Amino acid sequence: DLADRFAELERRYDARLGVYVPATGTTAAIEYRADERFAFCSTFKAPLVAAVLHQNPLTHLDKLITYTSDDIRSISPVAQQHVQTGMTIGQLCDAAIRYSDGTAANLLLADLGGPGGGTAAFTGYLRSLGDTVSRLDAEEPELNRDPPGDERDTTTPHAIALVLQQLVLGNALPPDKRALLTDWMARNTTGAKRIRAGFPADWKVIDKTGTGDYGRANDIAVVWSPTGVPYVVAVMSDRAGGGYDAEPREALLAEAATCVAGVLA
Amino acid sequence: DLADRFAELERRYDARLGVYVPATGTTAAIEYRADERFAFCSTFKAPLVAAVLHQNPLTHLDKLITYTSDDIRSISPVAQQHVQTGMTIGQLCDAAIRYSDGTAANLLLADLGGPGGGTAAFTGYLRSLGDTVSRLDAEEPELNRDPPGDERDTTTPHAIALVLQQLVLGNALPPDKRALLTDWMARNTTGAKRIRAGFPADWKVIDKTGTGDYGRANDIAVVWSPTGVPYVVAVMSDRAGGGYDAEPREALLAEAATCVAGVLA
Amino acid sequence: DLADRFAELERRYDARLGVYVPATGTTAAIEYRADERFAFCSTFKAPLVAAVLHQNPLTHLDKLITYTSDDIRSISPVAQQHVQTGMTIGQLCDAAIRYSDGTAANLLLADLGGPGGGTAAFTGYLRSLGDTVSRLDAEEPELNRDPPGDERDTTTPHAIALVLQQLVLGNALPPDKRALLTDWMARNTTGAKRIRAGFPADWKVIDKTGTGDYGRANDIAVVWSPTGVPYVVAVMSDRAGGGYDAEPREALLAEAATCVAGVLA
Amino acid sequence: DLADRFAELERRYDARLGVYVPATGTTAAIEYRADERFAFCSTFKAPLVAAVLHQNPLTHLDKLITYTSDDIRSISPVAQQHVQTGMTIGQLCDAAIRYSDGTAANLLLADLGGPGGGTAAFTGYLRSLGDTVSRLDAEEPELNRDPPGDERDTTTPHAIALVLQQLVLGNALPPDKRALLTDWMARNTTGAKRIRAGFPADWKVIDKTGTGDYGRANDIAVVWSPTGVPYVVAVMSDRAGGGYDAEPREALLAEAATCVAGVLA
Repeated sequence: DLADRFAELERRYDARLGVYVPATGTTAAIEYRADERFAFCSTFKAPLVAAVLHQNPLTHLDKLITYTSDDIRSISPVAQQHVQTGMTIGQLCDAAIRYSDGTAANLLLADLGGPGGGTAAFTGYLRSLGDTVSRLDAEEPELNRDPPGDERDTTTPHAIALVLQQLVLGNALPPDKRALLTDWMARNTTGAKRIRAGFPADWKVIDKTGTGDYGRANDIAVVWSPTGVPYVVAVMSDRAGGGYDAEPREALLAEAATCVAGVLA
Repeated sequence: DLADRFAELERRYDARLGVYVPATGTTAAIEYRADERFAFCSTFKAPLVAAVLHQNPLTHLDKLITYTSDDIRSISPVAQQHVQTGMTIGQLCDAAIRYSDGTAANLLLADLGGPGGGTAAFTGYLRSLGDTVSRLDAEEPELNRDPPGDERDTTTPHAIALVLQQLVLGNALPPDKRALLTDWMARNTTGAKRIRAGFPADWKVIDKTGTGDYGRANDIAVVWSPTGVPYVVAVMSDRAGGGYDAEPREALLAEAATCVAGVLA
Repeated sequence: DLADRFAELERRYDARLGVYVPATGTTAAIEYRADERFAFCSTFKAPLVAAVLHQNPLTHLDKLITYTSDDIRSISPVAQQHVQTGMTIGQLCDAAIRYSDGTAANLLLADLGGPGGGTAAFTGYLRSLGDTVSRLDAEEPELNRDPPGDERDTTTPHAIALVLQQLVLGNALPPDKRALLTDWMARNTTGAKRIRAGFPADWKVIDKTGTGDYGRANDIAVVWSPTGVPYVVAVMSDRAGGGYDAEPREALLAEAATCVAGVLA
Repeated sequence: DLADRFAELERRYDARLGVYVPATGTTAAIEYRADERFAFCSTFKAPLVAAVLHQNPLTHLDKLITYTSDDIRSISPVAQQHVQTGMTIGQLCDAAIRYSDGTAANLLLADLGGPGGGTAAFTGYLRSLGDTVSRLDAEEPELNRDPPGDERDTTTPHAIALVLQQLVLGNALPPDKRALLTDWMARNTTGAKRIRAGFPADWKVIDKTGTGDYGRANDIAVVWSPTGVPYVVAVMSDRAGGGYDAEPREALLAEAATCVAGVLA
């Protein structure tokens, strides 16, 4: 049916594809490799910001954080410019969502505290939303390069989608903090050629991307139909076997997102 | 199986929907009420320009055509402003396609000459392209308001798609004239809410719309995937049971375009 | 000096130019040939609708009017399509504003009643707004063809701008009927190459055009700056030297509007 | 007299405005703070692409360039997505112009080679085009945040306009390379709210923006009137007194551009 096409896309792009769209009152749940583990990559930065939002008051966003050149370890377009100034938690939230800033992610993890620099605290926060599957075990950038089959730093489309649904559409955050998360995801700058490129333009798309080694490309998104009905779309992919250096295939995520749009129309 | 969703859309918009997409080297043809007659409405203006282009050398586009206020019998956004100046044949071609100018269509028909002010010449031109089904019997605006069931001024999605395929993708025109038709269709200003609105923005869409009474709304198009594969999409609809005054539902054609887009991806 | 450029534009297009923009709380009044008479042409159809609106309850808009083929005298893109069914007064209002339908204008004049088919009733209505200068003496299409120098069927930019100002921005109509006037002008289809083409796209433009012999091209408009400040812009022009058959020059009005936009910015 | 409005805009936006429009055969040169220094910001990325095109044959564009995560030290919407793949010289030129990619600019500077990572080679190239004032001293992102008064990384409206005039309209590049620069600037995606917003839509606008700290917002452009005459428009601004964190005001540049268009009309 529809699962036969995702296979075609798996063959045509030489990737393992995972897609999950939660069921609504009007549509059935789309599942393809939904409960298989894919690496989080940078998509955890969306549940990372809401966690800082969850246990901290709004004033905590004005707290300034100072850091050194040694702390810059992953792709960090914003953090590199403020080593002299330092950045506040709210600025780190912006940078981690809207630019996938690796260093802001590592700093926000440290703000959650705990063992492993915040990995235990973050995974613990996922648990509070019913997610018993995903886990975060490393920081940036090691969390992008775990070998295929390794369960560390992984989620599944099924799990990441239900988490994202409670954060954007559900009640996991009060509306005060919820509009900050959504607005950062809405003005994302890293995801133009993924889920957003597969949906018609009169559909509104907020997303958080993830990219890593072994051809890992992810995109988690909330979409709104032109009449205003919201859907959650989890799209993950890798190309293990093509090797650690496999090039990620963004076109696969865009093609699969047009596939989803055909079902929801 | 795509027919299950189209019929659901017929029920939701209170309309009869017709869709045909020709088969390509790799994908099968999409059909839904493909061989049922729908009223041409303004979609005939696309093969009409091709007919004028076919019968005349390119310098014929400079011939100046004058008309009077009595010639303005229908919505004519460009022809209404040049009654003192007149318009050249190429200017009538521009207006008949990019603004669906009614008077420009009537003049171009008269340029084909023959019985019925050019309707016979235009219908014959369809015959020369293998179209054994379509027929144009009146001019603007009478062709938009034939009662439901009347075969006059009707085509079928199957027939209009094959005609459009030879004009844009085939060789029914030489390359110089073919690029003129394509560019006029590419810069159409009337189809933003139909097939163009159902396809992702990285798909190129050239189209010609048609609208008339009894809630008649059509859109014929050639689309190009982001990888450059061309497909022809003929979408037609009326709501004849709703009466002469029934409103066309443009969103029906955009949604049908999104269902088709999911299959072609 | 803005008066030097208008004179420049006069030589470059071989035309007489008239511009009036009422003074606001923040800007000075723009004047160029403001108190010289130009032919109404179709610009009277905007205050004509307000006259029908003023004397009649909203239910008067539902009155059906029947007419014959002898009643169609001028460019009438809409009236030609409803000779069998007829059009309601409200449809004649829509048709007169958005398509400059000459025949609908003649019927709306007859709706105002009085001697000369409503011309006496119509100028009388202008007088009720302080306009002691303008006058309408004929119906369509003769009102377009008066010799240069004749005072019949003439207004001035100063007079038509202040009238239009009371109708769109002032209190000449109650808000309910006033929103009907403003909406019809806002979706006008005949003015894309006049004032609308000379203002940036983030400026909102509602207008009513006029065209006639002796190269007569007009546009009266209300514009809104990107911050929401409204201005009234009256632009009229003819080329009485080029003769009766002189071609109207729309680019002159578009260029003249860019000079105005430069001063209001 | 155009200097009075430019003044009122400086006061209205708490900003210093710089405007230069080179003189053509019929119109005089518009100057406002024409010879004062404003920070380049990203506007130098347009002559930088022209420098790379000038010193290399067209095949040099296919050379693949690799970079590390440590090379991303500024907003790089395209370079961030190809750290594993690498990018060709032509892809960096595309990214440096159409998305203002900071990393693509730094690599393109490195392609120019020489002392200072190419900054001295870039300044030397401007010198060869007659530019006696401009200077580029740092790369991204330090060049955006020089303190007010520091002459480093500055040009002038007068100087940047004449450089741009030679690159697009003059003969500094052969037609094959010149059409490459022109097409990149024509499809820029960062300048919709600056010079492009102040000009009517029937004016063709190609531009390259620049933004930085101290409220620095620039836009350099070539515009084409509807009849096809080209003008070069240099608009630069900062708000240095408001501090390092001062917000740039894009509307100042659109408003200044509408004043310029009123004069060029």
